Amino acid sequence: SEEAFIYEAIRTPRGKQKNGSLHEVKPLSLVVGLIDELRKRHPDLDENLISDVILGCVSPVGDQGGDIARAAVLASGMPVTSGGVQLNRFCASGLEAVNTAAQKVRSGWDDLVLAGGVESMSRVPMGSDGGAMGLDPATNYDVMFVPQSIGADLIATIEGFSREDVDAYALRSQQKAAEAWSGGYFAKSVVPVRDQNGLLILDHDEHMRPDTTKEGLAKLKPAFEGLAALGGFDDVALQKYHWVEKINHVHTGGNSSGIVDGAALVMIGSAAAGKLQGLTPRARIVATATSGADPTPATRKVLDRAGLTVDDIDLFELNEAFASVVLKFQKDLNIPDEKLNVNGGAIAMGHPLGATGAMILGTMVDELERRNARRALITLCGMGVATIIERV
Amino acid sequence: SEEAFIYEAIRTPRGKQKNGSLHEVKPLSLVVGLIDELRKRHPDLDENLISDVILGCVSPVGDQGGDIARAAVLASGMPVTSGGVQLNRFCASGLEAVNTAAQKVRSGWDDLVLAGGVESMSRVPMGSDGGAMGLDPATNYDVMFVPQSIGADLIATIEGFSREDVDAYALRSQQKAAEAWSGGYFAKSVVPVRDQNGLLILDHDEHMRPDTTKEGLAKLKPAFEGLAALGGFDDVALQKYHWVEKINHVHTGGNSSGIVDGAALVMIGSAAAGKLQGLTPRARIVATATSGADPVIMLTGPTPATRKVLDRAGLTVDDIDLFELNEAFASVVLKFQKDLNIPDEKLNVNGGAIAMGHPLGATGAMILGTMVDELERRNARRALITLCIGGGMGVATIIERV
Amino acid sequence: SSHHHHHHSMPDNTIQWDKDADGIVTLTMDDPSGSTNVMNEAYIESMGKAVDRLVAEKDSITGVVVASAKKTFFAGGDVKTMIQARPEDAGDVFNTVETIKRQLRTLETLGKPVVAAINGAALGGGLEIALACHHRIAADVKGSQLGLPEVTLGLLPGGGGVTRTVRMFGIQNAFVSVLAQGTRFKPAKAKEIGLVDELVATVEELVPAAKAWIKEELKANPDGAGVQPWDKKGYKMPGGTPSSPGLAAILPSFPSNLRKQLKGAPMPAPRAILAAAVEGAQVDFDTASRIESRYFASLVTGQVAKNMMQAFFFDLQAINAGGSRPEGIGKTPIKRIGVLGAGMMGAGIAYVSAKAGYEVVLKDVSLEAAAKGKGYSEKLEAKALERGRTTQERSDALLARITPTADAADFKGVDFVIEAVFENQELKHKVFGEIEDIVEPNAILGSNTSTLPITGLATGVKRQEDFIGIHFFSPVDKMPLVEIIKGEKTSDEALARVFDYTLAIGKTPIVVNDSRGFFTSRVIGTFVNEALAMLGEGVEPASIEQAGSQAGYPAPPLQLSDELNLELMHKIAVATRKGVEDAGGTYQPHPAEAVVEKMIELGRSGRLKGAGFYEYADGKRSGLWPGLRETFKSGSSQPPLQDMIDRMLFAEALETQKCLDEGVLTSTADANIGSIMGIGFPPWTGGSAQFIVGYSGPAGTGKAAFVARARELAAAYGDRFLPPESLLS
Ligand SMILES: CC(C)(COP(=O)(O)OP(=O)(O)OC[C@H]1O[C@@H](n2cnc3c(N)ncnc32)[C@H](O)[C@@H]1OP(=O)(O)O)[C@@H](O)C(=O)NCCC(=O)NCCS
Ligand SMILES: CC(C)(COP(=O)(O)OP(=O)(O)OC[C@H]1O[C@@H](n2cnc3c(N)ncnc32)[C@H](O)[C@@H]1OP(=O)(O)O)[C@@H](O)C(=O)NCCC(=O)NCCS
Ligand SMILES: CC(C)(COP(=O)(O)OP(=O)(O)OC[C@H]1O[C@@H](n2cnc3c(N)ncnc32)[C@H](O)[C@@H]1OP(=O)(O)O)[C@@H](O)C(=O)NCCC(=O)NCCS
Repeated sequence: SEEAFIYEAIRTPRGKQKNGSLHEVKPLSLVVGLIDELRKRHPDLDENLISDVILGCVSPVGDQGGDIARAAVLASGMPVTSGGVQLNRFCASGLEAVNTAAQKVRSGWDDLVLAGGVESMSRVPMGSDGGAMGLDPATNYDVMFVPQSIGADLIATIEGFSREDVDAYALRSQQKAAEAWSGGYFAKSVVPVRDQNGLLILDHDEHMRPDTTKEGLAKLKPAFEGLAALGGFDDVALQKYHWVEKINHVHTGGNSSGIVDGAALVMIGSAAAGKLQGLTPRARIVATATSGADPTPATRKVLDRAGLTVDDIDLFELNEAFASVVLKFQKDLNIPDEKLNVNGGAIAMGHPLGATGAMILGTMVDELERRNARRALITLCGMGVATIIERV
Repeated sequence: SEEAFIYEAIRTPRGKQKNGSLHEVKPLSLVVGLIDELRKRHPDLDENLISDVILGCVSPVGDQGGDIARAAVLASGMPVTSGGVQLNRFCASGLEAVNTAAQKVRSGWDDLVLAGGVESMSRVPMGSDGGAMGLDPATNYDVMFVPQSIGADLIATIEGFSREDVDAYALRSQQKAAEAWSGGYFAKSVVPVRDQNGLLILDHDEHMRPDTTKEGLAKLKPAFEGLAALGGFDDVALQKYHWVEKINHVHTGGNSSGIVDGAALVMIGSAAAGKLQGLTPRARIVATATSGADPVIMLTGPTPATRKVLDRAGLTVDDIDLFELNEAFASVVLKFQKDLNIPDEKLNVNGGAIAMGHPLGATGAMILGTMVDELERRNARRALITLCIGGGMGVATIIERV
Repeated sequence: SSHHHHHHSMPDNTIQWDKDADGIVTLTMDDPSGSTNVMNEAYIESMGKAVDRLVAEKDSITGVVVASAKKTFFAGGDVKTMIQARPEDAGDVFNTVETIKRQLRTLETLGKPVVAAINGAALGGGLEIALACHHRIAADVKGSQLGLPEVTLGLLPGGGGVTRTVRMFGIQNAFVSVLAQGTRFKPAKAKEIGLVDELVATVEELVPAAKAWIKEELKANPDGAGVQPWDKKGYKMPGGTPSSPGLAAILPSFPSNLRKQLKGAPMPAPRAILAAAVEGAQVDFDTASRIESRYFASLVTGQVAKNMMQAFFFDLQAINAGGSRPEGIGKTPIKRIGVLGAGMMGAGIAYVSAKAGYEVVLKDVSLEAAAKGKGYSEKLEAKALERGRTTQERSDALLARITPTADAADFKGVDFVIEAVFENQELKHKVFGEIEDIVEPNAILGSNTSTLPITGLATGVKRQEDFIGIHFFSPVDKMPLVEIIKGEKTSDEALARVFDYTLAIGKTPIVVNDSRGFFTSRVIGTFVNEALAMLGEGVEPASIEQAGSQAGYPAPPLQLSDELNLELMHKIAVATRKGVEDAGGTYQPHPAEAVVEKMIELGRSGRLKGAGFYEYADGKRSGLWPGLRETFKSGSSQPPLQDMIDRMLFAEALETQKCLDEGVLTSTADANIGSIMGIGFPPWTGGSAQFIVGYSGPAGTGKAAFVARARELAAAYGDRFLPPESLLS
């Protein structure tokens, strides 16, 4: 029915895990900081029209428990009718929040919705929420639980990606990320984090290593062979993929996504909601999809749902969880290398689990305007979520 | 654009907290048992058409963490393409999952979706996930955090509901919940819980006390006076509501929602999806809404949301045949009834959480399926489902029988 | 609620009541229907009465002592009853263990100290009775054992063993040390890990030391008397609960490490034990105990438990009770043993014979080779010395019984010969001919041959009544089966002398009639041939090895096909072809034979040559041969994994049925134990004969389902999978 438009898409810088700048900042404060920035960019915005606040969070415990989206509404002083809901779809929680917000606007039963995510992995580590897929032996034994890292090493083994192939993409991400910061591409979207006094805490993605060299990446040791041996997940993965003899462990801390803290916010609304509040639409949600692969289909599904092909997309944005996953995605769909993660990715700047989806979405909204391009496709990785946006 | 239909709506029996039957059953098993029931009801269902599984869970920690919806997909043997997302909007998480699934179906970007919730409060007590609104002093001090318990007693104090009035509604819920069970109203919806051997674990709502009398309710102690003194939440509430001198603590364990374990599942899809899979639509989602009221009172949220969903569907109170509001506290239902002038024969006709229990994340989907069956049993047309939420939120849904 | 099995309107009593002047009750279990105490219906009723009596007289009782009048303390559950439990009997099985544990829980929460007087074996349910007590005293006597070995029978400790061991040691320790493998400890080792608290010299001190401990416990610790550590308010589980941050970090690796150890084999007992332990640690003791009952009921009603109870209880006891041994012969002690050949077989036979305590003469062609054979025993003892298994004085006497030599006259005074030379009928005639006169007149002449018939080998010795086949399996120090082949001129006296010798060295014997291939070598050939045939058909070598491991074999077939030399498999192929062509018939070559010659042509004939299906460097195996995929066009055939698994299991099961039809095997008990302990048939099947009557799949269960599945395999992979007429009707 109604068309969903993106009016704002901001995010915080990503602070590193060890000796990080955002470790002293509560994750609730990361969201309130972005809410106050939206107020500064639109001082005469009737927040009573904001009907929901959807935040993705993969470890909603401790500082991230108790519906952190509702805490953000009350702490920031938003109207008590603005709702607030937390959801969790693992790494795709950030994009699922935006997709859900867009779907709630199409239904007509919601008008103006805030969406995004938050993850303070230095304060609330991954796995702090527990679960059944790992802490219930009967379920773990049956579903054959395997960490994503071993699956990444397995993909590089099946598809034939060498240690130098994944390290080549890691160098590619660090360069394109540094070039994007030096060119000022992120100047208007990355909102520096400050304390209650106004003092600067962080204003850049401090996980980046822009001086990364190909020889330095070769010196790093495989980081996911002490878990595959002591945990025995290698043998578990090969019990299903019985035609593979040995798993080639090629992923290190330099070619994988980084543990960081961050948050993002996207303001999705209808056409009438923007005209009533004087907001200029920056992009338009074309279609969304959800699928899964063998334990790319979500990307193919959103393309058929929007009546498009791979050639019709100007910019592809896939989360750099692991280098082998991107090389696989590029090889399966034959993606032109000059269209894939043009401003770097999680390998260089980090991967805040609950917020990554809304971060890489707002990255394409800016890059579409900077290049004056039309369409962009954002996807995240055994589930999968894909979204297509179009410049307005 | 598209129209969302309810094809199935099942739930587990609610096992009580102390010496509960479901205390040994993991909350993941409760959801799988409901997924297996849908398979038995439709053995030729092409599960590849199911694009997402949305479950509500207020305390997603321990046995309920790590996206329990995705765990239910993998553990039950569903396709890996079937999605799986957990959400948390406090008490209305179960109804928010249903509303979200309906909106994903209307958008045309989803065709067949499972929705519901699960809460094993005996294994995962509420508050286990923590949160800044309670554990962080900076925001707790500013938002003036007060538990739902005190806000309920504050409602009765302002609205003038006596201890006998709230206990009168508690007696009404026990009587109507007993008649519904003895009348066979819950025969097809309540799916008994069994172990890996097929042995019976629970087939009825344990929390019910059908022999409840008004004399027994009057002997109960006010349950929320220990939080009022040791915590000081009485003084915090009266700082915002300064025209009230004293709070009349009228709510006990007999007129408040019970702490139970349970899960619910709802199958929602489009008309084309039901025709492809040979499914008969039972009801149609008319409209949904979200709003709320003051955070300190915390429980007056559903009234602005109920009005919002009536205006969105062009309906009024006279157009609705059945009203279903969660019985979190007796004063909340009595205020909702007085504000909108709800006829007593239309409100919570088959009991509520006071008698049967309130499994937080699943209660929204449980009472949604209760109205789908009662509209079909009475051959009525419309029903309005609403739940009060923590922090002062509210979610409402209007369904129409097909 | 009731301590009894029935509550509506007569077994014999097994417990003797005795209350002393101090108020200490002594419960003495003494089942008059047998020689051991077992959780039968009589025990449940007897213990039900005693527990009801302890409650009715609690004002005059100060302590309880649980003892036994048998040589063993308590032998565990009633296997003869559990094996008959159908899936529809899950309710009766659940209520039975719930009633058994309700009695122990009342004995445990009595408010009075309870001491266990362990006078011998406390296995399975027996240890669970002791674990319900507050203090355990064991008599350090010869033959005493303690443990929870129900995992070896496809079950789990369903009488509180899982719930209490986790409460005492934590999830990780209780599972690894006690539960997962069901190891049996001696009283010295039992006190070290914590299953036993105190030890005494003799059994007469048990009851006095029990009453002495009760008297001291009441005076020293009056408040905590009769209260287990987990029945206290400040109880903290060792290693933490699953909600603890430390344990929750390594907890996801527990099911994966179990799949790594089990190699994906369909064995549900370790999975159920691990699940019951973790799930139980999240709830209170009583709820945890009920979860333990539900997992126990799922295993007993299952088929895998019935297969293991058939093999490792009934079939194994029938063998240990002279089932295959002759009936009239007596005993003949052995003085000095003579081993011919110093290879891995001959050196292994010398070690196990010296480890038992016999004098061994190890003869080879040269003194250099005979010393290198004794060095096999030295490097096993040197490894056992640094690990702490044996002592220095006992290891020096072990090697002192092994006398390496090269002269044939050193066999003077040998009454038991075990030949282990090269597989050649003319050579075995030559080696036996040199010594048949030097040895004692009434001496056993054993031949460790693999395929050559014993009838033909006996023509090289004068007294053929004392000539017999004694087939060991490499490595001899680990493999516990000895296949005793009975020739046509082999007497019954020599059959018993080798039978008693096999029991003397600590191994399990089976009796097999003479036939080319016997039973082990013939059946194990069909298993390796199916894999080699799959390799020739184009199946990925990694999938073939996975199919073998997930089937339940201790070694994947291609890896096993290298330990066995491909030159030997080529010689057996010519022998079978010669026996049919020269008799006036057309030979049907197995498709695996073509793969054997292709590997020999390439110069890869196994680990002995240093190259085979795997690559070998410095003796250590590492990786499949990369040229193996290009040689056989691997990847062009991708059959289902279960089809590969079933092709290996059915090839052995059908061939085992043929050995029973032709009279090669006398009983199915020998077929099961022989397949499990000899050729490594998966224990979850209960043997290659039990696999037919206990088959389970998507089609069904039983012999009918085995036949239908065999025909499904025969329609797509060849008529060799057709069931014999002995299985049809
Ligand atoms: C980041 C991760 C790979 C582990 O990284 P780590 O090893 O702890 O990180 P470090 O930054 O310490 O990297 C290790 C080393 O490589 C170095 N290094 C990292 N990137 C480098 C680069 N580009 N150039 C040079 N050196 C580099 C580090 O400086 C460090 O050196 P050191 O060990 O001497 O200090 C892992 O935690 C992760 O994020 N995996 C994916 C998680 C995921 O996707 N979860 C799923 C959520 S649903
Ligand atoms: C799913 C996907 C990621 C798999 O990647 P892929 O490269 O196509 O994987 P394949 O299925 O070819 O399997 C890879 C290899 O494993 C082999 N293999 C798989 N199972 C095997 C088995 N049992 N034995 C031996 N080899 C096996 C294949 O033959 C292939 O070998 P090859 O690469 O040498 O030819 C990719 O195919 C994809 O994205 N497909 C789209 C799915 C789709 O249409 N979704 C619907 C959206 S609406
Ligand atoms: C459930 C709640 C009332 C606490 O109850 P409680 O104090 O534990 O009390 P119980 O339910 O165990 O009942 C206590 C007594 O009431 C009695 N009782 C309860 N209902 C009765 C009835 N109908 N007739 C007679 N006696 C009754 C019980 O028999 C018991 O007697 P006892 O104390 O002698 O054993 C309170 O925690 C609650 O309402 N929580 C829900 C919060 C909510 O609605 N939402 C939170 C969202 S964040």
